[PDB]
Amino acid sequence: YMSRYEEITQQLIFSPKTWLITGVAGFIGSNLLEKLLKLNQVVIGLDNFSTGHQYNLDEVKTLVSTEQWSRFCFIEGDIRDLTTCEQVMKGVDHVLHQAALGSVPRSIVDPITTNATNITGFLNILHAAKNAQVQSFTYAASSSTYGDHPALPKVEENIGNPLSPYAVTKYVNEIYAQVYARTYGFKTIGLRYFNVFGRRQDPNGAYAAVIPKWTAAMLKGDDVYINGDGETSRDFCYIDNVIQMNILSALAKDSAKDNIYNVAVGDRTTLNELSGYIYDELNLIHHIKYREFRSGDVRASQADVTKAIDLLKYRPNIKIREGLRLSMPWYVRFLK
Amino acid sequence: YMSRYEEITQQLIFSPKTWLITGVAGFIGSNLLEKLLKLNQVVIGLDNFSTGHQYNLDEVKTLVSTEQWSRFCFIEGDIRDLTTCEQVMKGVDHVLHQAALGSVPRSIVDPITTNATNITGFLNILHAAKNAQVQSFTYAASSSTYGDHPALPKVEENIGNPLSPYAVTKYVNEIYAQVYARTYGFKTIGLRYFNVFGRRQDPNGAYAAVIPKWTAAMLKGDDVYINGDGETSRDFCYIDNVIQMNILSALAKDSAKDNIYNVAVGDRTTLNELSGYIYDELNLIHHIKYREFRSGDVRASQADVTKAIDLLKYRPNIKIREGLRLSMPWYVRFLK
Ligand SMILES: NC(=O)c1ccc[n+]([C@@H]2O[C@H](COP(=O)([O-])OP(=O)(O)OC[C@H]3O[C@@H](n4cnc5c(N)ncnc54)[C@H](O)[C@@H]3O)[C@@H](O)[C@H]2O)c1
Ligand SMILES: NC(=O)c1ccc[n+]([C@@H]2O[C@H](COP(=O)([O-])OP(=O)(O)OC[C@H]3O[C@@H](n4cnc5c(N)ncnc54)[C@H](O)[C@@H]3O)[C@@H](O)[C@H]2O)c1
Ligand SMILES: CC(=O)N[C@H]1[C@@H](OP(=O)(O)OP(=O)(O)OC[C@H]2O[C@@H](n3ccc(=O)[nH]c3=O)[C@H](O)[C@@H]2O)O[C@H](CO)[C@H](O)[C@@H]1O
Ligand SMILES: CC(=O)N[C@H]1[C@@H](OP(=O)(O)OP(=O)(O)OC[C@H]2O[C@@H](n3ccc(=O)[nH]c3=O)[C@H](O)[C@@H]2O)O[C@H](CO)[C@H](O)[C@@H]1O
Repeated sequence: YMSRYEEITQQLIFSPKTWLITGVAGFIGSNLLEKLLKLNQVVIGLDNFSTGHQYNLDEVKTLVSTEQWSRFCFIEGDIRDLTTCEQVMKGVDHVLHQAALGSVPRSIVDPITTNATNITGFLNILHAAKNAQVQSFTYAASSSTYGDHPALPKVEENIGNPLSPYAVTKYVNEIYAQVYARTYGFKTIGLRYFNVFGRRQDPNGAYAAVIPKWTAAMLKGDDVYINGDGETSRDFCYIDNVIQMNILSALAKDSAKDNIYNVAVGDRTTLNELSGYIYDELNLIHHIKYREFRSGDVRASQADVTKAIDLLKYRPNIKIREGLRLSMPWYVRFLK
Repeated sequence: YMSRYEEITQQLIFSPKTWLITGVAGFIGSNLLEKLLKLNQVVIGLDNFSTGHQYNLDEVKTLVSTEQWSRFCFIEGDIRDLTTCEQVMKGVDHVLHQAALGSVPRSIVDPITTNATNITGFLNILHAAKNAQVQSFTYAASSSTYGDHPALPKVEENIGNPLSPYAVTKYVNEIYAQVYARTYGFKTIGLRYFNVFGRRQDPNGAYAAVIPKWTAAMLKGDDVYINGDGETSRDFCYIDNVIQMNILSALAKDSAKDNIYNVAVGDRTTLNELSGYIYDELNLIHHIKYREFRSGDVRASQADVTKAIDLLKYRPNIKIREGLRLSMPWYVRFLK
């Protein structure tokens, strides 16, 4: 069990608060929405359906009662517009800021669009929240922020030079957050996600992350490409661990705020092994090419999550094999 | 003698190039305009007359030949618009990016707009230049990036935490720049100015810099305010030194690109001493109160300019007293 997490969720049910989820129509945002409505929370969602999907909201609506669903207010809109951000902040207690453009390659082909959404939009949401004086502000940061820094495992204090325009944006979020605390006293929590996966992670289009991409390729019978030697490694973190950290963060005591936390499992998996993992799990459910390293790619990534453990009482409970067993049926269904 | 600068300038005159100056109606941009046209360069100018002035363009036109002036194309427009940045990039060899909203206090009261001009506009200009395959790209960075770092003097590798949104913006300009060399092989020079002063630094405005502010204050018999105990200390940099460094950076040897340079004189003057220096200097042309420290003001600032002296053959020629001597009659002219 996850017990400070199980305490808090109980508390939420007994006295529901008002949550803003930006990027509510995406992977992590729709999983947050699914958990929060199942706890009877009031939830304001904001999304421009850029990379998200109206069908992600349709699926969540099939997972909760009509009464629970009636507590969700959705605004179609864009974090780049400050007014929009001020409007959705009205009466919000806790901010979970997930809206961003992901993908390192997307950011290399088009750094401008990546900047607008991840810096302008990020600062817009942050400033509006500062001004509405919400109770908490938790935002999606990134393991890419570790950069060319070689030390292993990854510890919050120790970062490198960013390796791509995407990594620049997610780092700038931490800097803006820390200057906002210093200048205004508005104390936030940044969450350095490491390679999140699970249900509703988009398998389509050029920018799919490796798990839904390879899972889909193997189901279709498409080539599976490993960019590089395949010893590149990641801390693959199943969605429920991320859902836990967001909620622990929103209800954190003040002293644990103005802090950055690695969100992961402490494990290390190469693309070669992963490929074995995806194939094996899929196969119990029933039904490869090497090429160049990808540009601006981080080489080795393994979180040290002692800090989240000690300070937020995080329990990292689902590891990659189990996470994948939980994920694959959603994929098989979704794709056929 | 500024021997390398001399030789670089003889190169330009025999083989004129096309330059873009953003921020060209402003203090530093109009001073770069003056020199470059004096070298018979072709110059494209961009400005939105936010902090800049048409009267600065009017003065430059009195200072250069008609033949020289004919090679200046002024375009009013805004670096926040990409299409505009792409347009003025056409046939550009050397990029001098000065357009931004300065002032630390302005960034604390309006972090949104500063971000747009100073992060969005900066990325817009940098991306257009990469795309147009210009020969060089030199941009205005800031000594405010040293932040809370205690060590004196300031050397480029050692910075601390930014104290203002403004410092965040200039620091992000450096990170984007280094990510462009890494990702696109597009090599930039970032210049961290330390408190530049000279002809055409604006004395009017709630955000006027200390030297034009105090000069105007003293001439009107108005109150001179010290924000602090007066022991706040700076490396005050007369404008010609900055002009020398932009020109040396634009024709830098390749190995000296993808680098950040302090741009000062290496001296240290407290606010208490400056007030006496201005007064004495003014007093030869014949005509204090303490309040609170200013929020997120850097305490103490002295540049180590060894890396410029070494890598670029920068030769700073004008220190504070002489630079005040040269500037004082400009201000008497302006305000009369
Ligand atoms: N998936 C991961 O491994 C991972 C890793 C590190 C960081 N992150 C970060 O997690 C956050 C969410 O990622 P995700 O995996 O859920 O991606 P996603 O693309 O599935 O979700 C992003 C959501 O934000 C929305 N969005 C984008 N720009 C917007 C804008 N300008 N206005 C309003 N909505 C906008 C998209 O429509 C989408 O619904 C992002 O901040 C991302 O950088 C994810
Ligand atoms: N004053 C200093 O000592 C110092 C120190 C470090 C960095 N800098 C930087 O030096 C550069 C120039 O500063 P300055 O002292 O010349 O200030 P300034 O305000 O006199 O000049 C800046 C110019 O940029 C123009 N501008 C601003 N935003 C624009 C936009 N969106 N579109 C088009 N034009 C725009 C303004 O109209 C102005 O003419 C800036 O990057 C500033 O941040 C200055
Ligand atoms: C360690 C790190 O920086 N992680 C960040 C980075 O994820 P990654 O860029 O690491 O996410 P990803 O799933 O896109 O790639 C993982 C790895 O698998 C490789 N690959 C991918 C597809 C393929 O067909 N074949 C293949 O080999 C890819 O080159 C990379 O080495 O960006 C994400 C947002 O987008 C998150 O911010 C992550 O925190
Ligand atoms: C050390 C530092 O970070 N310098 C940067 C900072 O300059 P500064 O903000 O230091 O420039 P400034 O002239 O505005 O301020 C100079 C100093 O004088 C003080 N003061 C100012 C006005 C007054 O009426 N009385 C008074 O005492 C002020 O509080 C500060 O301590 O920002 C600039 C852009 O805006 C440049 O980036 C400089 O590189």
